Amino acid sequence: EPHSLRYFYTAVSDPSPGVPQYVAVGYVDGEAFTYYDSETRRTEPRVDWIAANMDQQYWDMVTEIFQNTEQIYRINLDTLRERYNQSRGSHTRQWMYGCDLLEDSSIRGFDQHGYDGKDFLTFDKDAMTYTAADAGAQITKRKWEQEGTFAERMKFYLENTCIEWLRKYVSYGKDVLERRERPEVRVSRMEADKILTLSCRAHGFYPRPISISWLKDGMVQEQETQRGSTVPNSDGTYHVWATIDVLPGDWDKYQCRVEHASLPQPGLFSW
Amino acid sequence: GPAKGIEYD
Amino acid sequence: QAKAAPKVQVYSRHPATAGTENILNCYVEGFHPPKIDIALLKNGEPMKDVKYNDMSFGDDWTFQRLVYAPFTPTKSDVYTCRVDHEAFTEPQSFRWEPDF
Repeated sequence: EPHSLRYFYTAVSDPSPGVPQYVAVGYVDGEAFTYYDSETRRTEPRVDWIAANMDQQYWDMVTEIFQNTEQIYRINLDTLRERYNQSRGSHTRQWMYGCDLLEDSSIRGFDQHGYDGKDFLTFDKDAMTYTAADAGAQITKRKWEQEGTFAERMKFYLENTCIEWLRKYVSYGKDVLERRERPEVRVSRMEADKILTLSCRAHGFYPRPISISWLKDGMVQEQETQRGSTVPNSDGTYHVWATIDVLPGDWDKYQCRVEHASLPQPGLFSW
Repeated sequence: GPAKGIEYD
Repeated sequence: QAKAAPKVQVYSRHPATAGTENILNCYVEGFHPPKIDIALLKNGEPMKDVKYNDMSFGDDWTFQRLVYAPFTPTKSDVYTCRVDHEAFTEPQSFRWEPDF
């Protein structure tokens, strides 16, 4: 029962292959559901359940918000280049925001801005205030918090409008988002010298959370286990690996343990 | 649905 | 700009079997700026029919991208993901370990 709505905006001064001038991607529970960029100038669905529940006026409505924000972010790039006294070139303005709906029905808000790869303004939940990273950011903090109402409008959006959208979205995507797919697990031997490396690979699982560990006669070997980060497949499932080096004559003692929402009991897998 | 009325930096 | 170098994983959609169609994945994360070239190579040559998911980023501002293509691995063929990014001093190649 955790749920999230998130928007990621990336605006560059220097478009490049695969990098339009402005891109806005929306995500529900970590899965893309809407996409906009400055080259198409339209918002496209990225999953079937949003295309089936939204009419034309929804797509027109979010599209004109993205087109307008695109326009504002082109001005931001000029403003910030001059403010930091930079030369024309490669520059990136980024915004990530949205809301979480937690187990206990409490909510959380995210609102953070980056410029040229560094923190610019970060909303701090305890201070109820944007943290400026530098004197450049302080100017914008003043514009938003003191010289106008923007900071309060964002607060309202994050705590109300965003949640209302999230509730709608989870109800249209309930089947896709709460599905389960089992990993195909294989333990492989990798090449090494005087040492036997075992590699446990779990393919195609959903949802994302997983525990993959190595046991020796039933005992976790956390100290000796290296594990990669969880990474996506093209179909919305995930992938992870974990390796351990062992004494060749101990081969029979090791099992890979996979605990996952799709598996009634944790699976044990052997070379 | 995204936030609207975005203010300039 | 805050130049951050990509980290790369190369992996197949399913546990691989020589002669059986599969999907090759190259996941590139942790890079900044967003400009990047990611190529899937069969024996050093760009593969047919490569697709690209939506560039996203994480809360340290660095970007992430999945690149993927159908492939039918054999014992003789060598598959790599080659990443050309300005945080590197040269393009970086990452070999798919078949694990048959």
